[PDB]
Amino acid sequence: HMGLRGDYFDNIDLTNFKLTRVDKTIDFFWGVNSPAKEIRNDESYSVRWTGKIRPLYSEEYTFYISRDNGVRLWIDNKLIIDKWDNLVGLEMGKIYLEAGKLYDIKLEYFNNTGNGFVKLEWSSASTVRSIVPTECLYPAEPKHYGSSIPGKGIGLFYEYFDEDNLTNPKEKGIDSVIDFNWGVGSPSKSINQDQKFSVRWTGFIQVPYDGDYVFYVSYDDGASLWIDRQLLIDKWTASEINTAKTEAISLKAGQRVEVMLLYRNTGLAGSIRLEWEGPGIERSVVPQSCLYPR
Ligand SMILES: [Ca+2]
Ligand SMILES: [Ca+2]
Ligand SMILES: [Ca+2]
Ligand SMILES: [Ca+2]
Repeated sequence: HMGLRGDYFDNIDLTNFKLTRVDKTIDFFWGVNSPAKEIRNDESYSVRWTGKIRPLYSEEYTFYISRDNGVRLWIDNKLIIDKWDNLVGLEMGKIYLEAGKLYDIKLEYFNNTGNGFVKLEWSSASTVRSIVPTECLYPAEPKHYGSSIPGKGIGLFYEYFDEDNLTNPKEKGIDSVIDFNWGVGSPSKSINQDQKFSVRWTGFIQVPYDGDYVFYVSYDDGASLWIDRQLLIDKWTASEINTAKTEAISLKAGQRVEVMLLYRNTGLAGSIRLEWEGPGIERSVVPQSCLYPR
């Protein structure tokens, strides 16, 4: 097989996996739209490509990247282009390689609003500058993503607001999990891209195992968490990047815990994650399987 394995993530930071596929070459121009139907069309996404690269010659290779936005490129486990930033780069790194030998390649990429593109070229004394071609790329095996916790959940209900104070609603729906890092983007193109917006998630968490749980909310820059109509985390005006947690709560398998999670961005970047720890559950995003909208 030819190409590299692309793992596509719904956030700017290589979190919240939505799709793996084999891409024949790294040569993408996405405009302001998503790379794939599985990735929310909100202008905040990221990709990791992994596999092997086979040069034809025993020569110093130059790798060229065109990027919007950030890229990191490792060849033979050496980071040769380290450009994980919000600029637009039209980037080089050099490395000596041996003819016919297979080398590791890893390329990480993000889009943080606006246009998204990434193109990988190479040259050497005997290699005319070109897109790195498919016949020189071999895809990695898929890495598994996703929780082992079973259950019939489908997500929480969401309401997206154009103001930072839970007003001017623009969209509603279901979010599979609460694991978001939009950078300076909004949760949907229906929400103006001004870094001042808010979200209400509602529904129920159905508990998988008898024992004690702690909920963690990591936010930029305000959040409040209601559990069974008790306000357990009151950080609405915290205007900071931080994490907060509940006390331990004894819960039973099958118990339905009513949840209301309020979130806001008031400027610059925005992110929010709902995690838990529990019996047999290391601190981790509360999974879709345990989230219900009603
Ligand atoms: Ca996104
Ligand atoms: Ca961009
Ligand atoms: Ca706004
Ligand atoms: Ca912020």
